Amino acid sequence: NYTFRCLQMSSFANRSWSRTDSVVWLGDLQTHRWSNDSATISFTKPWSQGKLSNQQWEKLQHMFQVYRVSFTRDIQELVKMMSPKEDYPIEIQLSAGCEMYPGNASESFLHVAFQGKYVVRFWGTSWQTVPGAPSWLDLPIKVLNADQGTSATVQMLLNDTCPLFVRGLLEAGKSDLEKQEKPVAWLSSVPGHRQLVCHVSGFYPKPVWVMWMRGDQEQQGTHRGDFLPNADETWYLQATLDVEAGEEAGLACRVKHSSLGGQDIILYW
Amino acid sequence: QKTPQIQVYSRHPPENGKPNILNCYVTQFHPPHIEIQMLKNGKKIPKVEMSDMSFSKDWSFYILAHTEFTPTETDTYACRVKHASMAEPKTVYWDRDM
Ligand SMILES: CCCCCCCC/C=C\CCCCCCCCCCCCCC(=O)N[C@@H](CO[C@@H]1O[C@H](CO)[C@H](O)[C@H](OS(=O)(=O)O)[C@H]1O)[C@H](O)/C=C/CCCCCCCCCCCCC
Ligand SMILES: *[C@@H]1O[C@H](CO)[C@@H](O)[C@H](O)[C@H]1NC(C)=O
Ligand SMILES: *[C@@H]1O[C@H](CO)[C@@H](O)[C@H](O)[C@H]1NC(C)=O
Ligand SMILES: *[C@@H]1O[C@H](CO)[C@@H](O)[C@H](O)[C@H]1NC(C)=O
Repeated sequence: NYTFRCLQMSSFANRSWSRTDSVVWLGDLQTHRWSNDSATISFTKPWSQGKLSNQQWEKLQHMFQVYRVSFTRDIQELVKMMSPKEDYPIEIQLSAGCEMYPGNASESFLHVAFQGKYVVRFWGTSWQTVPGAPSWLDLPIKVLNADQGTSATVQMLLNDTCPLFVRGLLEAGKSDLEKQEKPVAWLSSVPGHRQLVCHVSGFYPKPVWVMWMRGDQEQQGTHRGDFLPNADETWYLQATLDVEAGEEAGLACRVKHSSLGGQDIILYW
Repeated sequence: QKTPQIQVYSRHPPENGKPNILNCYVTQFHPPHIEIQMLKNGKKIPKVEMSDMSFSKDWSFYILAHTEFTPTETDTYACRVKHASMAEPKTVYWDRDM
């Protein structure tokens, strides 16, 4: 039930400067990186080769190495031929991969952003511009669609290569994907009102429950912030409650998480 | 063009005198070209590590910097970000709590 994302980031400053850097994710765990100054893709997990042989992995890498060069050349040529007539700088982002649904068929995707906006996808057997994209973009897409070889390769990669590779990843990365890491929590406040803050860090996987409580009564005015990453791929979340002077006494932060085994953290102000 | 947002927070409960890791999570900026420093008493910390830049489902970029630090009652910590969307570097101070 994981989404596998190959995230490519390409910047074209002028005719003589571009770089392309990619990162690859299974769920919220990073499996690969490929920086512009490396010839080869790096594994960021022990299990990033999945169930592929050294030989199968080399052939797949080779295909991407050819791609990176061709993509760079093709974009610059397309821009040179287009509107508003060679328009550096150019920013392109590409998001490709597959969503696994145990029991059924994976769903694949290849989406492309240009100058920060989603404009193009590969759909079925060809490229298409998406509603509201700049109309001129229809022209390079028509051009791209004349390339039968590339369309056959993209269909292979999305329909076959991606779910086969990912299935292997899921099996080979099982222990990391199912790791439990425990939250640790601490309290602070900023100030007649004050905001109590419960900081919760180091948990994995992502799903958590954090509430300010008074005894068994949930304080529903509790506000949870965004999930913020730790360097070690665990998570951080804060939960705040606005209280009046004097109300703090008898409140606690309570956290539930899969890793705790039903033993909640309860920290009383 | 989009302005970076900056959150600064600790890996473990900040206790004065105890080695910890301070994070600076920078998001929502565009274009991806960015410079990020973490500061102790206004001075660049040379041991800052940078995760790989990535982007979210909604196309916005993000990156995480982090550094070993020992919080104390006399040291301030900050993350300073330079980006074409801002005339000045944006500096956000650790709130000493996060
Ligand atoms: C994808 C899931 C697979 C799982 C693998 C997991 C491991 C991943 C690890 C790292 C991944 C790195 C991130 C990359 C993200 C995936 C990108 C998908 C695109 C791959 C396309 C592969 C095909 C390819 O390289 N095409 C290239 C080579 O074409 C070939 O050229 C040959 C001569 O040079 C021949 O013409 C050949 O024809 S044939 O008859 O001889 O066969 C033909 O197939 C082709 O040049 C590249 C095309 C670019 C496709 C990308 C289009 C981007 C969207 C366009 C928007 C443009 C907007 C701006 C325009 C001004
Ligand atoms: C292209 O752009 C880069 C900015 O990223 C800059 O170093 C340079 O001025 C340009 N390259 C040349 C020398 O034309
Ligand atoms: C990115 O790598 C390509 C392919 O080797 C190289 O030609 C290009 O100069 C690199 N870009 C930068 C900015 O180093
Ligand atoms: C890949 O899947 C699409 C439907 O999602 C289909 O139209 C296309 O024919 C498929 N290609 C191959 C080679 O299986």
